[PDB]
Amino acid sequence: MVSFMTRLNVADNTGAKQVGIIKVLGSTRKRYAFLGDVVVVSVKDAIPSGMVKKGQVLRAVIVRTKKGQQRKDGTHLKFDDNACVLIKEDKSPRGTRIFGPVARELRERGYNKILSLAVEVV
Amino acid sequence: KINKQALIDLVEQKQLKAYVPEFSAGDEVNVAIKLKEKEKVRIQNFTGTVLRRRGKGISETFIVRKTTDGIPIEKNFQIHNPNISIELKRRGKVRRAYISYMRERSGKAAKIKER
Amino acid sequence: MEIRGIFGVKVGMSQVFTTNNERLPITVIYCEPNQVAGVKTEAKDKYSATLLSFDTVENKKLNKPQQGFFEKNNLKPTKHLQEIRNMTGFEMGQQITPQNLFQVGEYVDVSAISKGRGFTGAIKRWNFKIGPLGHGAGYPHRFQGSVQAGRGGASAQRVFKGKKMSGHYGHEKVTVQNLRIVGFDEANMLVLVSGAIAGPEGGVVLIRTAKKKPGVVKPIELAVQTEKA
Amino acid sequence: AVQQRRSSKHRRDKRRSHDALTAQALSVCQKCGKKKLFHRVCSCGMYGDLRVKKAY
Amino acid sequence: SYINKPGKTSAWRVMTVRQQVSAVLAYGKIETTLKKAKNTQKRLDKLITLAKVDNFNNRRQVKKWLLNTNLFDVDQLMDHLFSKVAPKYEKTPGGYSRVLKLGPRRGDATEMAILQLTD
RNA sequence: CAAGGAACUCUGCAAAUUAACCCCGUAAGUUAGCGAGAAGGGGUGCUUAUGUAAAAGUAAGCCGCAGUGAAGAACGAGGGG
RNA sequence: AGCGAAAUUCCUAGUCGGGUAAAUUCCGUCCCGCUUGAAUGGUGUAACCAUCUCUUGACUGUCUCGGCUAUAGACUCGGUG
RNA sequence: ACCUCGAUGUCGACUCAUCUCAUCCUCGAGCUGAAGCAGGUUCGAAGGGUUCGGCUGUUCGCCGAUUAAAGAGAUACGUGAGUUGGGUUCAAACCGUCGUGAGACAGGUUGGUCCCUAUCUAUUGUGCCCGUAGGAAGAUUGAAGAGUGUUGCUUCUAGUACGAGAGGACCGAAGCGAGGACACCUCUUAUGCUCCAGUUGUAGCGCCAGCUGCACCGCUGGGUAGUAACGUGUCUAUUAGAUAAACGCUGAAAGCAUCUAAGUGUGAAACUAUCUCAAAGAUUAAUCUUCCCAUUUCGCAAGAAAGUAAGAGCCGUCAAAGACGAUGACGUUGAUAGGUUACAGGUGUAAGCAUAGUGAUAUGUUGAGCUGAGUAAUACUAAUUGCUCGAGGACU
Repeated sequence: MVSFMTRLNVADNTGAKQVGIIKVLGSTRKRYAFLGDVVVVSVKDAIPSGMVKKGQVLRAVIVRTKKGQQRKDGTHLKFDDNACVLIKEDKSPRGTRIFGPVARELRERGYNKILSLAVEVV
Repeated sequence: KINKQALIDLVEQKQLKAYVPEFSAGDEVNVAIKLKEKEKVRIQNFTGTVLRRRGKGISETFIVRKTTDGIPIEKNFQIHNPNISIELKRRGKVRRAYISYMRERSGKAAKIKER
Repeated sequence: MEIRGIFGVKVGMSQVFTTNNERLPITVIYCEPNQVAGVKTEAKDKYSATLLSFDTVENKKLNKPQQGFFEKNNLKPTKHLQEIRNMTGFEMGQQITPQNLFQVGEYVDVSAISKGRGFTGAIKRWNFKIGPLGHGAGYPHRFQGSVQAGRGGASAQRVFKGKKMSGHYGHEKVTVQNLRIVGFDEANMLVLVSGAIAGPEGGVVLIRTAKKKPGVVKPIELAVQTEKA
Repeated sequence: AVQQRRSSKHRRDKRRSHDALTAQALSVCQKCGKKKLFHRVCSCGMYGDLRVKKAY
Repeated sequence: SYINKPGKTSAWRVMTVRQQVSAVLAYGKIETTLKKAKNTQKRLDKLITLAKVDNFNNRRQVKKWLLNTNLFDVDQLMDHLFSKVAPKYEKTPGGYSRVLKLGPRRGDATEMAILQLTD
């Protein structure tokens, strides 16, 4: 249940804490976001000593949802937070350390560089 | 002819497991999933504690929650679903068959065990 | 072409576990070998179809005109009689096994009468959206919107025919395609189908051959239990 | 909103045509001479023909 | 809406149900609106079913479903019930009471009906 | 009422958020009176005992999912006119 | 003198920096200021306003996205109207 | 300077959208100063769709981000007998100016009351009488239309053609989709107020325990059937015909040549179908099947009088129905509803007993206890020892 301007966390080795969704890609009025989706984000909370600064428009992939989502198998993985990683306009991220396991519900979408550094592949 | 609705259970007698390990919401367990990678069905041991156990025959599922990398993660698992191996290491003592507060009352991860 | 038809009653709706780690929600439809009551012919009736009789009742109770016809035809008393086109591959007064009509894994379509929702709202009948309730925007919030198109004797002057408005919802014989056949039960004449069957429990449900993917037949494997102590 | 023009006697009578009522029900009670309507008690202290109350 | 009648919500209906089952246990016949008898029949049958056993736990359970009258007290009604009415209906599987449709009420022409019971 | 959380909107209208008691801590400005319940945190239960004219408080044990367990209880900060 | 896009500035949404991912609103500034201006008073000005406006932590069905439980109606029945 | 000023209420914001094309994308075709790609260009082309956020009361407009695109008009600058008045255009007050003065500003500034019990037509659903020609019951053809005709990304072919180099397709196939609509509540949620559990005080049940009235259902955690989506399944494809533009063959006038004149074709997200709805009041009154019978005997033309052997209605139980109506089932040989019994399932070790602890409390009794709607058997109860209409075929 993530949408535009949903202030969401980041759990990767960067200098930011909270960012905001600006557009979830897809058909007009997506208005929903779940694991594996690629979104455009505006930085709203970042330390001045980080790799990126506040207000920079960048590309992120959400990896945690407090609501969770349903696997095709029927095993609904539910988190307690909403976090995302930041990518450098490709299938590779920009952080250098992942804090917490990453599920397999988004492995089929690609982005294998993120899952290779994941704490655990759920 | 008149319907019985017991036939609903009757048609389900072909995808049942006879191990039937009974547990409670608040049990210290590990559920291992036999998940194919591409080849290599690997055994992912999902340890944790039970939160809810409710359903109707085949629809009986459960929720198992643990903390990994300082992140509390909870997942639903279906009992009758294959590739599911359940083990219980300590039978807890819970006053109710559901613990919603445990989602937030993560303190005192060890629970009182039944006698 | 030659689309076959079978009848049943929605006696349940549950989930059935399939291979490749997929859960398939499954509706349960109890069926019974139907009896042929009429055979329309391309020559005799300018079209070939089958008036199938189903929902058998006791010989004690039936419409005496219809029951007298049934005895005259030497058939058995059933409650309902309905026609199906292109299903003209058998004879009069014959019990039909679903096995002879469809496969256990192919694709079909299902017609059913929708559940009665009574006096519904246009917000739910047409699935519309209501704006903000803040700033004290008056008492009425659930209405049909603006019915004004034009006024005066020059532009529209009226409400036009074919306007989305509320009323009785449900009780409509509709059809939904592309529902997987999953399970058979010849011991008790019952079927296990994918999807969500329209209408409540106990209603009459017709199942026909898929209209646009008839030749497409891919079976669904059963997730056998790894049960081993 | 309000009525613009007054109606007519014939038109209002045609409208009121649906205000007419239909016939009631009437059953027969044997022991107590009375035509009581169906699925009702009898004033002679009975329901149908089964005595259950006082004769009132 | 603003200040108006408080209504006759389900709590009031069930309170009247307790009142009326107490009354019918006191007398054995109650004349009132049919619809209320239709709802209270199930609860009355359940109370009769619980009245056969006469166990202190069941006494405590039924304690929550009586009231105080002038003909008898709650204890008096309970002991009279458990003494004589309990073995009276121990041979039939339900249907201990019958509702018979009376004539319409004078006031609002409400369909009157009498709940009664006998062996 | 699952999640987001002013993004709807002329504008947090409204609603929600805060409350009552005890214990810490509370700044700028200040004309010394205020600001101050500032900003912010912890506890309020049961039984025994220590305790007093009465308490308050404290020690031990007792758990509930939660103990002004129901009730009624300021949301706050900054800038500008 | 003082102040000076101000309750005043048409141009104007003036420029500039902050604000804001993005702000015809906001904050200070730039002084040729259509038509500012010193008791038909001018500037700082403590506190305060059921004063107005902007931002902010929390906060929520305002919204995202609507739905259900009970009633009083809306419907039915009898009386009245 | 007009039918209208004894009254046609507006700017905007939310809702409802519709139609059209001077088409924006998706569809197709042609030319190029069209190597490819990306294009420009002209037309046929209206089926679907064409964003979000900040500011302005501002529609508009500016800026940022995003898709293939963020097209344009009209419907009283549509849309209060659908909501709001933010501005606007009552007095009230100030600032700058003007009039000396009441005051005014096509200046700003602050707030500053939007009435309605639906008569009719149209319009969305559902009934009553009649018709449909002896009466009754089913099954239809289809007369007529209506809904619906969105679409992106990735991969392969293939870095292939092309291109020299960078660069980089066309055709087709597969997968992933999103959005909206349809369907259901089994997977996730909530709700579920006569369901369960823990829990607070107060007033009482004489007292302890246990209880009920009140406190949003007292609070809290849930939850049976059900309800809804935020839960999960389908759908957008494919194809025939007439085809528009367009591309054509033969072929004259015009001995050449020419898609047109005769003949012979291809080819569009549009159209007639195939997907779905629905149906003879389709008076255009249709078709097929089934049942009932002609109880001696009349009238201005035949049954005055026995009005069915068939069915329906009145009344009750009800639900898969359901504002009422009406739908469907059952009506004593009846499982239709309720109750009994048992079970599923939910809540969660009941009360009380015993042991331990001074008391709280811990353990066994006990997964016990309870459970509105889920399931089954059960006539135990209610559906009656009931009434009405109801046939001789009017005529070719």
